[PDB]
Amino acid sequence: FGLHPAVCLAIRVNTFLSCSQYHKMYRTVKATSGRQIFQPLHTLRNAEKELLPGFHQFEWQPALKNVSTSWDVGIIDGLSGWTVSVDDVPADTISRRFRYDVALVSALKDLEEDIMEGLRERALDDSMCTSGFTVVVKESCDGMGDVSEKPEKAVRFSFTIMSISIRLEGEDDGITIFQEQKPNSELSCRPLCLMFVDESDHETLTAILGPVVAERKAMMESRLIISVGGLLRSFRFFFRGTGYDEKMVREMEGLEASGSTYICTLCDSTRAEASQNMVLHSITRSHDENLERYEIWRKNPFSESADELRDRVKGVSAKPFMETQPTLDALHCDIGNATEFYKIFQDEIGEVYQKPNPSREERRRWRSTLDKQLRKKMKLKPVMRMNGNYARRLMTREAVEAVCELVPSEERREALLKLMDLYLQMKPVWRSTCPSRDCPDQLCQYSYNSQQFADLLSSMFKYRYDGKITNYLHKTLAHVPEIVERDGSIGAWASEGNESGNKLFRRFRKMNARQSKTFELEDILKHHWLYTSKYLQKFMEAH
Amino acid sequence: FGLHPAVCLAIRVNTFLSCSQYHKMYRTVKATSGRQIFQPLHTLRNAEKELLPGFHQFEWQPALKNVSTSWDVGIIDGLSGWTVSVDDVPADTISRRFRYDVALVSALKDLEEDIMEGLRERALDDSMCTSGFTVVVKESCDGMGDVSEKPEKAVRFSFTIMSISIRLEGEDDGITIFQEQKPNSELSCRPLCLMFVDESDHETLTAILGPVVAERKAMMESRLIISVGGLLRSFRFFFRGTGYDEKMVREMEGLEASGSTYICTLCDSTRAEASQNMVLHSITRSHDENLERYEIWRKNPFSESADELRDRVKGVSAKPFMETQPTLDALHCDIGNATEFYKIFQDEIGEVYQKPNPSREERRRWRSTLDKQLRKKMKLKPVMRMNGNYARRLMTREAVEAVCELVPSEERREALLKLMDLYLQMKPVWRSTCPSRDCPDQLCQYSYNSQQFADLLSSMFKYRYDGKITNYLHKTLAHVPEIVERDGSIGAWASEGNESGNKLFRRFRKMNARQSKTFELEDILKHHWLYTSKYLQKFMEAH
Amino acid sequence: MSLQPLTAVNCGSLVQPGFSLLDLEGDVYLFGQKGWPKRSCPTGIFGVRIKKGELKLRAISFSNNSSYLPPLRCPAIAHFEAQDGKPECYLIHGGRTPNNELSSSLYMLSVDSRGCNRKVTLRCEEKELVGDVPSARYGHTLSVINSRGKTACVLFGGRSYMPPTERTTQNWNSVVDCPPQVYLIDLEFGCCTAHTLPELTDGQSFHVALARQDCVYFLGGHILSSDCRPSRLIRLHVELLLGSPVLTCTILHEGLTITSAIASPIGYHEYIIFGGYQSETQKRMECTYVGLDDVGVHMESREPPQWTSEISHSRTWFGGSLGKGTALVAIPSEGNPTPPEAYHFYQVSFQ
Amino acid sequence: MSLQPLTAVNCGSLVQPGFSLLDLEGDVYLFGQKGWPKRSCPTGIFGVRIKKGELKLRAISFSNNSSYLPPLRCPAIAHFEAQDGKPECYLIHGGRTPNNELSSSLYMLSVDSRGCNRKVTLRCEEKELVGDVPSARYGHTLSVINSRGKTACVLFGGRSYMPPTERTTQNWNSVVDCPPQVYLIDLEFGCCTAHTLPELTDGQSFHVALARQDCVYFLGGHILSSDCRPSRLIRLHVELLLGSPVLTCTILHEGLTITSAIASPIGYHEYIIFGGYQSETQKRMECTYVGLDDVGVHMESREPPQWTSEISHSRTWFGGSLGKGTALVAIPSEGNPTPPEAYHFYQVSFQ
DNA sequence: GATCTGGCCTGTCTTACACAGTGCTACAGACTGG
DNA sequence: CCAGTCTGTAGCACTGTGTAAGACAGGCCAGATC
DNA sequence: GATCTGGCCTGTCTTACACAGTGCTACAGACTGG
DNA sequence: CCAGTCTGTAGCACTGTGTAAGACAGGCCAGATC
Ligand SMILES: [Ca+2]
Ligand SMILES: [Ca+2]
Ligand SMILES: [Ca+2]
Ligand SMILES: [Ca+2]
Ligand SMILES: [Zn+2]
Ligand SMILES: [Zn+2]
Repeated sequence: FGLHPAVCLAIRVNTFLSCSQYHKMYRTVKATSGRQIFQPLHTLRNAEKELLPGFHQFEWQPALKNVSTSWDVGIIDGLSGWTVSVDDVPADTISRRFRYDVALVSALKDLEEDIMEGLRERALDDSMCTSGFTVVVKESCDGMGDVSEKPEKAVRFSFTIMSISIRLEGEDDGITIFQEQKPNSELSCRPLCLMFVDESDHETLTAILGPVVAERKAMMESRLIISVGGLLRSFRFFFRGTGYDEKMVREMEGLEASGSTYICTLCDSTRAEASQNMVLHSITRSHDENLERYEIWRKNPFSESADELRDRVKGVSAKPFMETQPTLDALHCDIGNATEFYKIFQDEIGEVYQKPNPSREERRRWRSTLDKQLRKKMKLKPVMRMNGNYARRLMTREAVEAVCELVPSEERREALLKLMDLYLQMKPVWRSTCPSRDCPDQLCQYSYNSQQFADLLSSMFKYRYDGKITNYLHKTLAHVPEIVERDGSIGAWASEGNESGNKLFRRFRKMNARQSKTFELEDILKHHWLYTSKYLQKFMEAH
Repeated sequence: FGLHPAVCLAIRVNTFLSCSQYHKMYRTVKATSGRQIFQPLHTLRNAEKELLPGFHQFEWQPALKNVSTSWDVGIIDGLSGWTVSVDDVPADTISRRFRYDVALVSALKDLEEDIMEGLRERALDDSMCTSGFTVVVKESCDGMGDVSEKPEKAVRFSFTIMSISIRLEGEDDGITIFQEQKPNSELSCRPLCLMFVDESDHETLTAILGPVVAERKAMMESRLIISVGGLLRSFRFFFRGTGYDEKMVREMEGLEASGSTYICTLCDSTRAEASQNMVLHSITRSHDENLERYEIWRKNPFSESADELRDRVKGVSAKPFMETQPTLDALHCDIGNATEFYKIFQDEIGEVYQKPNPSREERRRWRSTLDKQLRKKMKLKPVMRMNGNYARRLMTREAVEAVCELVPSEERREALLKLMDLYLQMKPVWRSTCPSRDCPDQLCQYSYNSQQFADLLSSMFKYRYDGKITNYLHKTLAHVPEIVERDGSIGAWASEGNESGNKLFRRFRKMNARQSKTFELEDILKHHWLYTSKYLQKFMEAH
Repeated sequence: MSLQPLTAVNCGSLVQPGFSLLDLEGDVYLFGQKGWPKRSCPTGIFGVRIKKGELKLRAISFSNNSSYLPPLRCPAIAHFEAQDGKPECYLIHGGRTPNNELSSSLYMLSVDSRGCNRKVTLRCEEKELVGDVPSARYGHTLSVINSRGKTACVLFGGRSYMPPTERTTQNWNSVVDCPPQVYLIDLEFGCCTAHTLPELTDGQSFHVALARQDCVYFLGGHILSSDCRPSRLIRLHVELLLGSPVLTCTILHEGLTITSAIASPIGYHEYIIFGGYQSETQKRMECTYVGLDDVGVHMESREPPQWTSEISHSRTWFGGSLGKGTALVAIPSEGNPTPPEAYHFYQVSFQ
Repeated sequence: MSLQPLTAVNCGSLVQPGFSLLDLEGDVYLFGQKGWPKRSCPTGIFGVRIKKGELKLRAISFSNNSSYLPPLRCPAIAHFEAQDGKPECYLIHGGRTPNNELSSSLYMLSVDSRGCNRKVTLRCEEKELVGDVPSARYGHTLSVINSRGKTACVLFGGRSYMPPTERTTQNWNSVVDCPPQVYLIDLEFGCCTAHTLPELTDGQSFHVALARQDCVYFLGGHILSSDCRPSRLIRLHVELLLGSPVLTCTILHEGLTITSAIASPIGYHEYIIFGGYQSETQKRMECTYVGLDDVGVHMESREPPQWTSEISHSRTWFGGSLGKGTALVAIPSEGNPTPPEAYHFYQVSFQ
């Protein structure tokens, strides 16, 4: 059998194969055995041309806000036409990207297969499902450091279709047509913009991302018209932007960073007012009200002093410009909790509420004997930082009864036992893929579980939490049930997705670049987008 | 219809494909279309096991000199058992290699196809061609610098089967059974030893190469018994070692290096005695007499002074240890001649025999006006060294009449015209692949052409060649007819072959290493040997 | 006319190619830091001291009744000269924020109290502009004037983004010169009044201005439209014949073909011009001197100090006027390793 | 007992971990350069000067009647003490050439004339060895003796390559200790005589020796066979009761467990031992002192000077004895970049 | 009215960790022929 | 039904690369003082 | 008898050049249907 | 028999990487000298 040209494109991209190499091996297998097993080069590229964005004609109702209507543009030069005159801020920065709209329609046409399969399964009619569509889009931006070559930093903006549901025609609080099953695996994290800048400087980052932001702020208004399965249908869109680490969350949101005194990203509590009472707070922070607060800072309509207004406005000091859902990142989410139980135990080996002034060395003694201790029982070598593996293995009731062995009193043992027990009861409530289905039991108990945890910390270990509270802990104790109810999960929006993409990017720089930085980006982006299309994974079945 | 496993191995190696990548693409093409187009992994490696050295049982008549008879050893650790005891010279140096004999028999059994084809063509019988075989082996060693990775120098010893002829049973001055047609193309330059050392230091280089040298010195004595085409047959061997640049030729030969006063590697002439009379010399230098001369130096059996013995022995100062055919290298062979005609012209623009003392600047003036001149007519940008391309294009009668344009006198013009004419008459005599066939006309004239050239240099331009002669020029004017008659060609032994192989080695280190320097060299050597076997090129036909 | 290579002791990652230097009451103030105001300096304005070639920066504080300012990057500064009512002030409008948006909101900066111990207090009153407001833009120029006897401000020039009809997300960073309608800004109230003149052929950008005794002179600037930097010096004469601000103009013969210049006032009306860029590719290397009176500009070519080879062989460079013939210039340090304070500073002084 | 870090002014790529220092007539001579003799030094022997921590090397010349020597690497040196016939000499045999082959030919090195101007003349007479010849080997030891009253040489120890039967091109760099038959070399003529002793249990390697008044003491060395470095000090007493050189020996109690030692003579028979390596992995760091007389060795542990950090934390190191308590040691400089003179030198002296 | 130091805050370097690829290897698991 | 025989996949041994979590210092401000 | 300088010579840096790879592109050639 | 049409192969534009041919310099030695 001759082989499907799409399969050949996938087998060139899905395994990082070169282009010359592919041609040489194709000529080999051609000349050897009597058959055209792999399609030739030019026809493979031609067969690819409809997978990239910029091929499927579409319509928009109404016309978009300040967005040209052309539907065939490919890779736009990211500079967006900087007047190169060297008297202004330089036109140096190199970047390449698609247009948001066209990339989205390309991905949607890709997913046409699964949307039609879901319409078949749900047994919904076809002449009656042309309007009520609802697509959730999870975006994610990050900085990638030190591209490995002998052009150091980079930023990569990537979005992912999270869930598509139907609306026609009743109340339909939810009719899940397609819920992506691997929202973290980089196999589905579509790049949309690449920029050879550094994550830090707010100038060039905003200067290049601006157009994408305008696309976002224009697109949530109108609705989309796309011909799929022979029927032209209308789509809506929600943009639950989550894919940011805390630092970028603040930089986009305007608050100072990072070791601030306005810890929470959702409430308005400072260090103390949350340290004292932990688990009693409500979600307040919003994007629009953060704009409002920034206005109240800039105009200072009450003539208060510097620190006076800084307190009145809750640290808002810079005009935010990218609406971000302030959701906890379940990826780390525990290094703080882990090292905090670590400090609890390093202050349990020595009696800390009877010796509240250790030396530079007595804590060294207690941690070192704790380290040899947990090497004895749990076989955990000394580490520098609470990475994921050590965090998982240490935060166990086994190691808790192991740290019981060296603490003299027998009431502290039971206290830390109950603490670790409630904490393990409450961890998978947030790390689950969907606690609405995996384990809603601990979710319904999470409020009371967390309150007992807070009461135990405030009655037993408040020797340290008078006015001090580690950042992660506030969000993990106060808002978690609220967040889970607000979204439906926590782990199902981790930035880590785009994080796993990082490898791919640098890998694609080593084997498929042009290479000359005007074209190098363009080609890396093209190959990435090829590698992350549901179509060319459906052909790599590998049963 | 499945594919030949040998073809699949070739298509994994002949295009630098990885190992994981190959498996992934194989699983893809398997699961997609109904057939097993590429063999699986373990059976491919199993099918390869007979291509590497160390598979075909062979015999040696008689038993070799101090060489263990075992015939199945694979990749030997190169150090050959250095006593790791720290007090001695360190056992650090890392190297890997085959055994000379086993690698040779592997390559021969590879070439079994063409040897049987040649026995078919020449119409020779089969029951009467079991003894008289004659294999010529061209070896080549060199240093490769700065392996490019995130272990700086390296040395690579490679041999190549040059020509195999028959001996049964008459006089048979030559019965060419197989004459390799690309004796320089890296596609046939088989690596045999690799060492992570530096080219310079004689110590470790000799320390590791020693065993190979002892092998070769033992191998020219006996004969080889190998079963090919069902018949077991006996082979002889000649080793025309040529693959060395001048510097290594000296280091192995013992003479000082490099800008010595004993220029020639064949005669005994110094700068002067060859400068006065150029083209009247006879090839003298030999390996055994160089050993003898080194003995005469060491014992100093005539109590002569330092310089007096240094003159009596013709620069022999170090015990040579690797018999090397003293052959001209056709690769550069002209950069000296090129820059020498360049100096001729830079001293013709000025009148040099009337102004034998130019300034630091007058020569700058003359070269610069010559450069603008040849930019006007021959379109040759100023360069800093006489590379290959500039040497080809400049050494032309056109550029010679172009340099006529600025020289005032009209007799010097005709002199340099005849000079360049004879030089072009004599260049392809040596750069040919086989002047016995390509152009023997100029070969029969080469003695007379060279003498006219020498007479013209001594009558016209001897203002510079009183006692000065560029190294290359002596070998190009004195022994070229002698050399061509000695071997049959000049270009057909250029080291450049292994030189091209260099750009392979780095490549293999970048995509196929293990990598950890114990196994890294093993893997690189294995893949190189796979890539240079006539068998797996016969399968990459590519008509 | 001499240079001394300075050094960045600390606080060096805080100067960007577009910035401003406010010269008033001794010490000078840096304005327009890169990135939003940190916690170390909740205002953003810096104080800058120069001590034996060392360039130190200290954190200014603010008043209580004042507003807080976003660090505009390439705005138009105007020394509202010391006089009634509250001397002495700086008018700032409007530049573009560290998010690529523009102000359209002029600010009045003044000093309040001191010291006690080498300390200052500043205030930044947002002053509303009514009208007939001017559009937000960057690179234009403001300049104070005073005539019989009213004190007003003349504003002209400047690029902007495309007006929000064809502003497309493939041209969302292209710029075009604002329409040349000079604005007149009355400080109290902000009754801005725009006017036009048939001599305003095309609005230019980055064109240093000089106002004296109700007569103003605009020197050479940059123009994107014709892509030429014209040599036509411009003069304009305004007069508040209440209730009408009647304005006229005049082209003159010679106007230097330079853009992005650093003007240092030495005398009462003596201005030494270092100048940034002559052509669109090679920056200028020489200097200039300009007097002015009711006659006009008196040109001169003063002594061009020999710049180091490093500065002369660099593509771009910028800086500000320390005032009183002293001025600071800076070059992007091109080489490894990026410090990352990749801006080397030179202090340059007249005579 | 103090160290000074020296430096390589020039000619630094010419010292290799195996080398020798000939101490005679003031200045000392370096011997055993890496790589064959260049043109700059047609002999190979160098003269070494130490001047305010600087280590300079100059090119010695030779006689006319003498042979020319291949730069052996780790040979056995023997100070043929100043006496009849032609004082004072060095006996060198036999090491291994810069091609991995061995000499089996002893050389006598002597001085001829001087200066005129800070110049020397040397001679290297190849002295034939008849017999009963010794086998070529490296790391063994030669020493001079004088017994009633004949001056002879005792030679013992040493590794070699496998004898050329099982010498295979997979073992062509393996070594095995020579058979322990001590040799006696008569200097003229070379009527060498082999002898054995039933206390010569196993021939060792790199074992520093000390000969005095026709009685010799062999200290600890290395052995590959048992892979142990035994502590059994050896003594042996030879006597030429013509026409028979009758020899006996004796094991003694204490012999230091060190190999590759640097012995400096200070007194008439006082030898300070720096020592290279205690165990097969960690080199020794301390020092030792050894007197000797007709009683035997008198041991002592003198003051071990504090070494620097890098010399103590390095794997290997070597050197020679400058003579008169002065000695040179060197460490392979391990770090980026390789100079390529990657051997740092320290001068170390007693008292 | 003018000057120095402990507190602490934060921007800077560094180093333990995860983990990426790569060939080789061994186990389990599943086909297929008796 | 059962064994042999294949085959896919997981796991091992190894350095090299990014990361960012802590080491930290030092420098300004408040404090403590001249 | 002892000390410095042009000659030259060779070990060290450096920089013009060749070329490696990569994807994109255009022509030439060879098949294949009329 | 010839047009169309595909396909392979050559060539283009770009920077990174090794080489080694010359720049050189300085340092010793001979000479030139104190
Ligand atoms: Ca990241
Ligand atoms: Ca981050
Ligand atoms: Ca070479
Ligand atoms: Ca080479
Ligand atoms: Zn909160
Ligand atoms: Zn010759």
